[PDB]
Amino acid sequence: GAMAEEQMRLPSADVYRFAEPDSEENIIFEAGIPIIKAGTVIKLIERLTYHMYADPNFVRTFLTTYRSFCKPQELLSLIIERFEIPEAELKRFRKEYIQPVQLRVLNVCRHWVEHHFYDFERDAYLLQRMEEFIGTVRGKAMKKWVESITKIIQRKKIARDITFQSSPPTVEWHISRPGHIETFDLLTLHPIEIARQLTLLESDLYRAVQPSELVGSVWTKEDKEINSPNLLKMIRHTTNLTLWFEKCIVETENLEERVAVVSRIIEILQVFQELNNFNGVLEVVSAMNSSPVYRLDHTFEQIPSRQKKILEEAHELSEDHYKKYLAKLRSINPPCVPFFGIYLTNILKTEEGNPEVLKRHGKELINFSKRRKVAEITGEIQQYQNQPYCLRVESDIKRFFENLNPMGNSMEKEFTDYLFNKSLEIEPRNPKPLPRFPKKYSYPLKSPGVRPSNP
Ligand SMILES: COC1=C(OC)Cc2c(nc(C)nc2N[C@H](C)c2ccc(-c3ccccc3CO)s2)C1
Repeated sequence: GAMAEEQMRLPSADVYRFAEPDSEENIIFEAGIPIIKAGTVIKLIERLTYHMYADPNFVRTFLTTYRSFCKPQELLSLIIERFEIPEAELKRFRKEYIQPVQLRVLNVCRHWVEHHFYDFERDAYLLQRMEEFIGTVRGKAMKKWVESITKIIQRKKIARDITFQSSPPTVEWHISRPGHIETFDLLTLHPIEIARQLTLLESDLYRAVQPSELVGSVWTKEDKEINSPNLLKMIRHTTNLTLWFEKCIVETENLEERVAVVSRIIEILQVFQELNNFNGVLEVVSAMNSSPVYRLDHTFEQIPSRQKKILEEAHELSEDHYKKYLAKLRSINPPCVPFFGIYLTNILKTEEGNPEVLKRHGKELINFSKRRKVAEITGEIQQYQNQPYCLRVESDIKRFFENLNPMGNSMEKEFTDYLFNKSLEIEPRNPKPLPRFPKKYSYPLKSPGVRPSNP
């Protein structure tokens, strides 16, 4: 009948793999555009280039997350296989099936090269594969798609190899003067300017992270450096700044000097708060909560009450699954640098909390809802990625913070053991006595404060 007339108009299974019937054994949906829960890769590709309607949500999310279940080489071949459909009925079949599916495939190619060129930048063979495919396309409406895609391939070819709206404030200095990079340090640089330069650095690092770097826990795999470079730069910066804060504290063995170091780092946090760099606030909080620093009760004692409160209120941002942090983040306007660590925590819970596959009628379907959920979290990341700061770069201070290496030649575990042993040395556990230590700093320790220029 008329049901068979639709299917028999389409190609049979012996000549074409992307036209088998929709069923409980190959595809599952969660009225309008149906949201695909799970399915085999063949059925996911079919829906990615479906003839009845455009699915821009599915295209975006598929291309962001497909590497967790399908290689780029495998994907390119499957969309070419979808494209090469075997041929009044012929004229209607060309009208309603061949032309729209071929239009949808090229839209996927256009999206792929525009938004995920790094695949083609990684694999040289994948690019010349993609260009050869687009080269062999002859059609009426198909010509401007070929020009539009090859336009973008040229834009990314040249891309392979700052302006302010308002007047940015004066770069502030303290002990170290412009150019004297050998004297640059925590207490010698201006605290305001340390916060500004770290925020600019972290903002740039936040903005460079792409969605695919976070999918499938690929930053903790054998192939992490090419799959997740910007992500790894962000994580490593945080590691290096946090351990550097801890090192500055615990290697200051004189109590009164250590109090000054801690107080200065609290001031850096205060300026991060003014800038809405929440990444920076929680790096300071992490450093202050770490095993070596948190146990220094004698250092805590001499911190002014108002600074104590600032740290205590900053910690409380993290309590109850970051409730107050999330409310603070929604309440502010740009520019900001969101706390990056929460996205990794929630992505890991989603990855670990949902299975790779779903069984239905004794066959393993790919869990696409798992990928979309991860992609929804990366969507939140992206909405804070176009927020430039009205702040002037200082190249020497930037370079200093970009090249932090507190661990030196040590391993992380080894260095954090050293930090804790150093903590025990400077403030021994009770009932052992507290020894006095000599001063290490020859310059004045009084801070210049966090109020900028223009009295
Ligand atoms: C549940 O356990 C809690 C924590 O675990 C580590 C931390 C924490 C908790 N409640 C609050 C309000 N604030 C906390 N941390 C903030 C950031 C800090 C206040 C002061 C700090 C400090 C700094 C330098 C030297 C010494 C100390 C402290 O002896 S660190 C509760």
